[PDB]
Amino acid sequence: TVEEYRCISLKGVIDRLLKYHRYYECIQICKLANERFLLGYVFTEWAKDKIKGSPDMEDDELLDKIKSRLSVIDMTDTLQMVAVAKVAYLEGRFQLSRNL
Amino acid sequence: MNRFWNTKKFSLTNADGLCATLNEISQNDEVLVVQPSVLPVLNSLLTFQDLTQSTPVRKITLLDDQLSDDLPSALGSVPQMDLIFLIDVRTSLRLPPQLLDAAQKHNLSSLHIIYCRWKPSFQNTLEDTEQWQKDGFDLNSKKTHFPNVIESQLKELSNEYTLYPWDLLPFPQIDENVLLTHSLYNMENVNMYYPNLRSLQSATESILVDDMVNSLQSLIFETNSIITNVVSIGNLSKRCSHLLKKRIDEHQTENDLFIKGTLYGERTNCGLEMDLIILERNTDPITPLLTQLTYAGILDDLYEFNSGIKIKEKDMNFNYKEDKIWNDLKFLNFGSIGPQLNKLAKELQTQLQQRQAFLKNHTTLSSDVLKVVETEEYGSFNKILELELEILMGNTLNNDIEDIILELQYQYEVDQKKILRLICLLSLCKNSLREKDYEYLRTFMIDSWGIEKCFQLESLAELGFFTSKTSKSTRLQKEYRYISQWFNTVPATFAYSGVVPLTMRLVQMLYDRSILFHNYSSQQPFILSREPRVSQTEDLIEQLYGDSHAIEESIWVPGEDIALVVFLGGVTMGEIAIMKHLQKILGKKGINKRFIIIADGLINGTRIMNSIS
Repeated sequence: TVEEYRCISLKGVIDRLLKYHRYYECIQICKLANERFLLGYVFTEWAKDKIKGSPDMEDDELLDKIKSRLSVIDMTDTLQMVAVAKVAYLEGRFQLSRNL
Repeated sequence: MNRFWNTKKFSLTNADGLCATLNEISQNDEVLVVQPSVLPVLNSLLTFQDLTQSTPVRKITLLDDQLSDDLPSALGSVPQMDLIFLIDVRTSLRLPPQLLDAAQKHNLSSLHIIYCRWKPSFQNTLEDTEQWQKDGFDLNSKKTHFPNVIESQLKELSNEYTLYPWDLLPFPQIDENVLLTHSLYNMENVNMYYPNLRSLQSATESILVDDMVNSLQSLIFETNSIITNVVSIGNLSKRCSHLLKKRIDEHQTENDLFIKGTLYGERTNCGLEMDLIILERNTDPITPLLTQLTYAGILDDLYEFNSGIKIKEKDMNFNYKEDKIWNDLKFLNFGSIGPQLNKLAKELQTQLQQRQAFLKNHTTLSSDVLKVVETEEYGSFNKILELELEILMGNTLNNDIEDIILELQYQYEVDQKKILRLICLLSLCKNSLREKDYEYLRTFMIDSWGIEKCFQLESLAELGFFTSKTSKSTRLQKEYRYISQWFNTVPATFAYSGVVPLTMRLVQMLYDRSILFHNYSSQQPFILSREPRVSQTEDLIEQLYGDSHAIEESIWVPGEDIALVVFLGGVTMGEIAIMKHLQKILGKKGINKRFIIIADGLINGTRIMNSIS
């Protein structure tokens, strides 16, 4: 309802749906709500989950996908990928971490 | 300020920031310790009385090895609250060892230092209010940076690192129209463009251009301007323009590109133009060496101005914001000062005592200068003028030059610098010197002025000043007698031996090709163009520099006037005199513009000679 929506910010709503592995629905609320501040917060979570997901991938294709999905987003706030590079470095993938 | 460059308004911000920082240091009795190089700049901004009344500090000192012996005398005494050092680390990237040795020896229990930096406009007024706690700590600045910059070398003694970033932006001192940035000297008094060590030129040049770009970016973002046309001259200016464009296009915030769409934009414009003509001193080494004839020029080459605009021998200040007699006589010719002073003195007789004191001091100083011009190697001050005038038009003969160079070497006593400057001008005017005269001139030089002169004549023989007939850095490889035909430097002109500077005509040609119409012209794209353009003027500058790529014309926007003519490599103050004449004549002809001359530091002949030594 409208009153409950006042208690918690839009980020509280976006987190609840990012939790359950639905990365396309969220990115559509931000467009209609006319917001840009909370745009990259979805992308960073999606990239972290994708990197920490399928381990039997290939570096070149993974980087190609992770950089082609960045083309859609055109905004500079909370788009820090240092954490993404770190979590990539936290496991065996080192060349991909350096290339990111 | 706010699209209208109120230059004097820049002065208040620095003083306010410094006062706020000093008063927020501590509410006790303070003692100030100031670096020797930066102190003259501070004194030119804040007076001693205002400094004492505004903040409770009561003592100022100097960074010297004398303080080491005075550590038990001066540092041990006073110290009512603490010691606040002030340092400049914008260049040379090295803290002075004086504070390093004083910290461990005297064992200070509270270390607070002040370091200078340009205004960070990218901080955009603290970016609102951190976005209501960064929307739940969505953004943070902890460890999101390199551990330290430059000052990482300070990792000794205690943890008293209460650094304070005092801001600084350019402000005018010598005159209202012209600002000035001090980036041409280090703390060791070494020239930032002509260092006396021919092994590290490239890095020094890169550092100088980086600092100049940073200062220009600071000013541009402070004034909220949108550059539309760029006319780059030379090699280094190309890199400077490209770096400035990249840095502007990268670090700019939002809420202004939206304005960049509204203003200017596609299919429309709002008639706002700013120009950024850039030159390099190496392009025209013809006229930093001529003799000054204007009042401040004559007063400058005989008594060197320090970082502040003042002199050691006298006591009265030459600041323009409190006196009006100096305003109307600084740039006038020396000859037209006497009768003007006589009229000014006689008109007041019929007719407050501060004016009387000012006129008396000016009269005494003028009389002293006139007395010292003569009776001090009488005739030399004029003989050099006649010789320079004769050489510029060209009257050298076969082997007769060797007769006149030693004619005044010991008949009238003269300094080394005058002879070296004159011989450099001789070797540069003809664009080439044969291989049969160096064997005698160098021999006589090494004969008369020691053994180390060979090193000077070798090091100076590669920058282009001293070349022989038998990454180019844009030297000049054309005879000057030719340039006297395309251009009308030798006929309107003052501050020299009746010669128009080469930069003068270079900037003249960009807006009105009148003198170029009289000689070497059958057709031109225009006669009076408001916007700067360069076309059908390549071959003349192709031979003048050996490459048809020194000229660069850049349009940034897709589609009365403020022109920023920066000067990378110093300003010969005689050019400032002719700049006002250019502005007046252009305004008379129909094109109305305003010129702001950005300078990296006053440059002069003798001041160059000690540099390459």
